[PDB]
Amino acid sequence: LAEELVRAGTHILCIKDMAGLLKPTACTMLVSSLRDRFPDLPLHIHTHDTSGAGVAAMLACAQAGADVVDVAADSMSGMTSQPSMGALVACTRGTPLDTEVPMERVFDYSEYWEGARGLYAAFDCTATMKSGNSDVYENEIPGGQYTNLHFQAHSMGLGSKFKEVKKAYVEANQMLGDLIKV
Amino acid sequence: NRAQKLLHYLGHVMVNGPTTPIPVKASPSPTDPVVPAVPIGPPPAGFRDILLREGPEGFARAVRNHPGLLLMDTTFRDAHQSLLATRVRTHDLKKIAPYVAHNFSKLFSMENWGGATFDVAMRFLYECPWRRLQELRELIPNIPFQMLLRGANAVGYTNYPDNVVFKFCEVAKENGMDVFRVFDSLNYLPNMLLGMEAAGSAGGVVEAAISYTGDVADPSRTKYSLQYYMGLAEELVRAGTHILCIKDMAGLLKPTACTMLVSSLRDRFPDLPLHIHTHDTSGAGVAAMLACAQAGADVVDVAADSMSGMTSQPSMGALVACTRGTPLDTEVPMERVFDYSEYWEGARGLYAAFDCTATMKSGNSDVYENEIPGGQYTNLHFQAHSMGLGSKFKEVKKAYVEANQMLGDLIKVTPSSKIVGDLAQFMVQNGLSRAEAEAQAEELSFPRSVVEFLQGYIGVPHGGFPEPFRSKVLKDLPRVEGRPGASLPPLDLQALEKELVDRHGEEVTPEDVLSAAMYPDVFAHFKDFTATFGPLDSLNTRLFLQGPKIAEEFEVELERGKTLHIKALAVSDLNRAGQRQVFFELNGQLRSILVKDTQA
Repeated sequence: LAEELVRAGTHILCIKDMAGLLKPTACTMLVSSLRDRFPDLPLHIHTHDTSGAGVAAMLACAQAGADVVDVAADSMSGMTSQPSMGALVACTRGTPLDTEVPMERVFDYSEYWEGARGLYAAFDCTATMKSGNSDVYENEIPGGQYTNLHFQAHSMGLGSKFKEVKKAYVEANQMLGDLIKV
Repeated sequence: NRAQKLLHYLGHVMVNGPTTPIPVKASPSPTDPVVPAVPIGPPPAGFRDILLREGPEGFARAVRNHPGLLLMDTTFRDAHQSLLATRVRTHDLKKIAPYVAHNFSKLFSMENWGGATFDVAMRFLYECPWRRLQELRELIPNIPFQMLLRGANAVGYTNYPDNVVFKFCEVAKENGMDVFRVFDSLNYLPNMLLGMEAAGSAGGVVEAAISYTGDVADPSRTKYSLQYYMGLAEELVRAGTHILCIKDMAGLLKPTACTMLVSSLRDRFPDLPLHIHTHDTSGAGVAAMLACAQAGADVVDVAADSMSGMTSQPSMGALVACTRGTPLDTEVPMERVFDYSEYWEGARGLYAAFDCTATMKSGNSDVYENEIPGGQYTNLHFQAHSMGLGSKFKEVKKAYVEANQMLGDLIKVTPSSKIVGDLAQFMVQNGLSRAEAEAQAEELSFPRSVVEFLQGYIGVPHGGFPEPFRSKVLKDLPRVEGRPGASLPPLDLQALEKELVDRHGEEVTPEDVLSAAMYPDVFAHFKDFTATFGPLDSLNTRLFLQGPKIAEEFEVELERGKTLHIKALAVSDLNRAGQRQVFFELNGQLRSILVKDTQA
């Protein structure tokens, strides 16, 4: 895939993850196998911290040779979204990654978004979903299609026992074969 | 007889509404969580048998020698302490205990008691933790248990004689519990010595811990640095502890800093088992946590996925899953983790009227400047939302760091945390500033706890008291120096035991004696409520908090002796200056009880 993409002439190549299925060893060896042949081609990593370990794979990918990474607001983070930006900008004190971005900016951004999030409480997932779950490596549901999928079933009711929905989704994919699901 | 008092309580709660305080008014959703089945046979064996046979030294050595990282569960204690107001009933834990027993067999231990647990068990809630441990331990003869035990003060806020703390530890061991975690608010050596010697005289595993604060990587922050921590470790090991731990109730751990700390302690102490505790409040728990346990480590602390994130411990699912292509694989069936997480997700909706989730959304940073413990942080947050609002919680935090700093750069644990919080409350609702207030500190009448700490009761900090502030505030009061555990006049147990057995009849137990010994007044309230309402804790959480609604059926099993069903019929009207009555039907006969309204 990488050779034909490079042959196409893509300026910057990116690795895409909706379900946030990135693990440290897997990503580091993958980014090695990418950067080995392409010293001048920048890399981009995007993932969702639905499983609860997005930051671990994020640091693994960054140390493996990544250059650009996706992130969300600190108070907007966790659960199913990107790993918290405060943790990323903080955890790089002496590590050669060297962000050099003040903590106060993240603090003010997080507090503003925390204050604003209360306005949309009539359809907020936090009213329904308490925390992100590791029910992803066996369900591979994309982050943006998972929130309302759970939320309609729980809010309209009778969809609280959502297991049978996750029970059927895997073999629904299996009928079509193991398919790239975006 | 016995159900009559239960009828009185239910009538009272339906006529008057909720009894225990409620921060924000909301209705818990009527969904009953389901528990996945487990085999009926005995649960697979774990660390408890190893400790029973091999002994504490061999136990610690084997934990060191295991060819893989080990796991310790703290969902039962710290998860709800941080998120909720630790208002979880033992009824909630009973329906999940067999699941963990039969599934989670490789867990190192489990944490069940904590700092702001025993006090709240009688102050706001109405439950006895002693019988909670008594029921929990017999149901799990597989995993050793762990409490949060402070050195000088047993569970309360003030120091106690040596003998009473010794009795506390020995009876806690004799109840069937195995391992004690020993620490204190500030790393005052005699406190750890008292705790460890009490644990050793009890004959159980001694586990001391060191509070961690600041960052070792920064050369600017070296007032208490790596050499200081290793010196503390040398002192503790010279005292003699089976296992050493590093605790981060504020979740300030960072990957490479704690990695090099772990290296610098493991190379010096290859045979020494390690333990680590942290909270996800920073948002970098799993990354630093794995990169830090990669080096020489023994046990790790995790929480349920449903109560992960926010300000609690790392999710066990993430740690299990990310460690597949690694020699230190977790070896955990992962659908079991999924079932555990979904159970706790269903059970978390029960306490909907009060929750950190309702207050604040997904945890946040600023703990690197607040270092507030998670439970205390959430408690202060929702209290500031309750009396004030979310906007008035903002200045409390900037006042919190001022209150901490003016008392020196001291470790903030439950005692010190409550001290700094109360002083910050003085700071805020007294409407006073920094410079003018602290320029003249003699005249200010600080609350009882501030005078207690500045008087040196709870202990003298390793850094030392602030001489000008102490001289200004104390003025002319007796000051206790040295170790006030012995310096303060010891009391006798038999005197109070006679007093209470005469005041409340023969029905007295030594655990009740200790509980009254901390705070007699809350025990008086508890004993009065038990007398008027009889036995409890056989009710549903909805039954305890909301109770039956008009015309609905439910079953309650109080004792093994009899089985009783309940149905809600109707309510009378007010007749005698606000005195309501209710008509209810029992199995085979109707019963009618008068209930006094409270608006008279």
